[PDB]
Amino acid sequence: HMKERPPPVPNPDYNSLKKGSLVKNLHMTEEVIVIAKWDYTAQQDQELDIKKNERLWLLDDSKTWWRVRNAANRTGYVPSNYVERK
Repeated sequence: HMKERPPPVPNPDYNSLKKGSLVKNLHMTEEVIVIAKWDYTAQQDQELDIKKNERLWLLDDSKTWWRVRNAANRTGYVPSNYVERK
């Protein structure tokens, strides 16, 4: 009938149009950390692959999607629905 799994991404709004923007050039002061409730797979190039119980450095969490950084100094996007700070 139907497998047992959570709903899809919370309507992602990081890209849709053909023309890109890219305006990264601002300072940020904060020391927060989030925790991925489960593991996810990088659906796009802007998104990041998170693991279960995986923690990262919270960068900017304003919209449905939050941005964090791993120990690899890498930064990506992830659905706040699959993540939960502690």
